[PDB]
Amino acid sequence: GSSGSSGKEETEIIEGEVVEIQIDRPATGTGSKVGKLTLKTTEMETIYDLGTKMIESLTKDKVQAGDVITIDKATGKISKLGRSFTRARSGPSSG
Repeated sequence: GSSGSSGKEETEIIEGEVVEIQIDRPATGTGSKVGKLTLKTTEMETIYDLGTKMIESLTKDKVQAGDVITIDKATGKISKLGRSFTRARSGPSSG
């Protein structure tokens, strides 16, 4: 049919370099396990709110800083990939 064009400039997935992983305890607050994850993507870091299912993923694989993990906003699940190739500016090339 006619409907349809070259677009789809919207993805429900984000992959970054696990910068920091904060975990709030039930000691005080509401109850539902809540945490804060930080990933450096696009020469910029963005904080992500972790619910109760997002944490279980960081635990099963004990995801820590330095590693590279993804985030599925569609289902709200996280997966581990390992490492990645980030392009950084240096200047003087030696090779």
